[PDB]
Amino acid sequence: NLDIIGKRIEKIKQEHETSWHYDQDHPYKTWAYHGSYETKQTASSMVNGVVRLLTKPWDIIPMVTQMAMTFKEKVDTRTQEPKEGTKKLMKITAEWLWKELGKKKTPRMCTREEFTRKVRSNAALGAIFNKWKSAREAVEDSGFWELVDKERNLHLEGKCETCVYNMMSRAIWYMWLGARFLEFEALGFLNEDHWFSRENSLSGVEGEGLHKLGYILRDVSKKEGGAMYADDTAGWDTRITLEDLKNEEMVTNHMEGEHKKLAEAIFKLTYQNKVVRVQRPTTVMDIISRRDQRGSGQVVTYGLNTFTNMEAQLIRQMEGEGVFKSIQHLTVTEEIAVKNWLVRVGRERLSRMAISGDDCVVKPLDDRFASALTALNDMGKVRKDIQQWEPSRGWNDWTQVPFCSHHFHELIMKDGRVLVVPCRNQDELIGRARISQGAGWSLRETACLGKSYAQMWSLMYFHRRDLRLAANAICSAVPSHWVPTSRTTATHEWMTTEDMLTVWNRVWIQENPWMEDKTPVESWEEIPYLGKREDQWCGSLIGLTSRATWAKNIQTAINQVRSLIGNEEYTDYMPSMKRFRR
Ligand SMILES: CC1=NN(c2cccc(N)c2)C(=O)C1
Ligand SMILES: [Zn+2]
Ligand SMILES: [Zn+2]
Repeated sequence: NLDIIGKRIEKIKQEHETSWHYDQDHPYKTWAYHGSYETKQTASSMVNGVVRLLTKPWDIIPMVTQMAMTFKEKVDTRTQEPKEGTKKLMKITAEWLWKELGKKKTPRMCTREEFTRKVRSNAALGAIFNKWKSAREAVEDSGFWELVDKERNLHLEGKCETCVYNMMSRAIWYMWLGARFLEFEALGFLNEDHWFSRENSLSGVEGEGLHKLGYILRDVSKKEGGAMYADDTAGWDTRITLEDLKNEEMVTNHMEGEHKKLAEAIFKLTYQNKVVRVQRPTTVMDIISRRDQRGSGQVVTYGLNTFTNMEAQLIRQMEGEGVFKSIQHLTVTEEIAVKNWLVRVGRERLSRMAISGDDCVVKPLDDRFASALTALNDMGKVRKDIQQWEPSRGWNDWTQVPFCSHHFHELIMKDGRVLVVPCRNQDELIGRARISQGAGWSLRETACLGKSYAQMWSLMYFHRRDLRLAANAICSAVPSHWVPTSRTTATHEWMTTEDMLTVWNRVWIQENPWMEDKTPVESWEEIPYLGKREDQWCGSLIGLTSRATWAKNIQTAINQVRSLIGNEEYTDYMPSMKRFRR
C-alpha cells in the first residue's frame, strides 16, 4: 500500500496544493481513492473524404455510416482470489512456459537509441503532451533524459515518483514519455526480439501477418482432435489477477544485473501497484490506486496477455485430459503428473493453439475440453455471452472459426495453387477506411491515408469484388508517387510506393512457405475472387443497382477527386480489371 505509492501521491498533491480535497461523494468501491484537484478538458472520429467520395453506394448503408458517429462499470469490478489448486497449476505452468520461451532467446535491455528511432517513425507509444510539444521534441533534449535518469536511479533504489497512469470494452492508460521509456527499457525485448513469434512460442502469431493467420489455422485443423474452440473472455484486461501479475513477473528470473532490477521495479512499482488520474465531470482529477488488472503500454500488454492466455489455455487442456481432478487442492502426485504432462506433451499442446493477446483458437485432443470450465472460471477468465457452466460450442470447419476479427477462405487459383485469404464483413472494412483520427489533416495527408487503405485492400482483400474495384479507383484518384501514411501503424507490406502486383507476388508466392510452385503471377486477372454468392454472404453489394451505376461510372468519381486534389501526375489502374480492359 501507501509506502510504494505515497511518494507518487505526495508529489501530485504539492503541484495542486491550491485545489486538494478528500471528496466523500467519490464513485469508487474497488479503486482506492486518495483525493481530487481542479482541471477542464475533453478526440472524436473524422471522415476521410477521398475514401467516402469513392464509395458512394455505402453512403446509404447504416452499418457503414453509423461507424463514423459518436464499459467503465467494468473497470470498477473485483476478481476473487483463485483457490490453492488453481494458484499451484498457474505457478507451475508459468515457470515451465518462461523456460520454454527463454530456451532460444536472451532477455536484454532496450536502448535510448531504439526508443528514439521508434518516436521518429510514429508508433502509438501512448505518451502525453506539459513541458515539450510532441514526443519527437523531448527525445532530442538531454533535460528529459536527466528526468529519466532521476526516476531510473529511484527504481534501482526500489522507489517511484513520476510513473502515473492517465485513464481515458476499451480503456487506454497513457503515461508521460519518460515512464514509457523505462517500461520499454525493461520489457521491450518481449516484442522487439519476437518472444511470441510462432517459431519461438508455438501458440503465438506475433509478426505473422494477416496473410499467414489463415494458413496457421488450417495447419491447426490438420491435427487429430476435437472441434476448434474460440471462446472470447468478457473484459480480459479487468480479469487479470494479482496472481497473474506475479506469474508474469517470473520473466525477471531469466534476467541479470541492472536489467533484472529495472524489470523487477516496473513489475513491483507500476504493474502490481498502480497510481491513476481519472477525469470526473461532477471536472476534477481523481487520484486512485489498485494492485490488480492490466495497465501497461499497449505493446507490453499484448505480450503479457499472450503469455497468460497461453497459460490459461494449457491448464484448460490439462483439465479436459483429466491431468488433475480438483482446483480446490493439488495432491503431490497431481503436481508430478502436471510437470510430467508439460515435459512429455507441453510443446505439442502449444502447437494446437493460435493465440494473439486475449484472442485464442484451440484444437484440443477431444471435446472433453468443451465442459472443462472449473480452472478457467476460477482463474477469472469467464467466457463472454454464455452461462458460466454451459459447455463451449466448438467449430467443425476451420473456415468458420473467428480469429483477430477475421475468418479465412480457401481460394483455388485458375492454375490450381491454393490461397488461404483473410475476410470480414465488408461493411466493417469500408466503414473503418472512411474514418481518420486527429486534427489538422491536409488534403494531401487525407489522400495518402486513403491510399494506405486501398493498398491494404489490394494485398489482403483482393478476393472481394467491391474492394478490388474501390482500391483501384482510390489508387487512380491519388497522385501515383504520393507515399501512403498512417498515424498509428502484424506486418504492413502495403506501406510502400512499389507496384502492388510486385508486392502481391512477393507476399502470396515468393515468401509464402505454403506455396511450393513459385511461378510469378503476371497480371491481376490471374488472381481470383470469392464465388459471387460467398462475396454477397460476406457483405458485397454485387447485384444491386446502386453498385452497378458506381462501377460503370467509376471514371467520373475518380475525376471528381482528381479535380479536388488538382493538376498532379495520376495513373489509371482501372484497366488492371477485365471489365475496364476495354
Ligand atoms: C494491364 C494489362 N492487363 N493485360 C491483360 C491481362 C490478362 C489478359 C489479357 N488479355 C490482358 C495486359 O495485356 C495489360
Ligand atoms: Zn517510476
Ligand atoms: Zn468471408
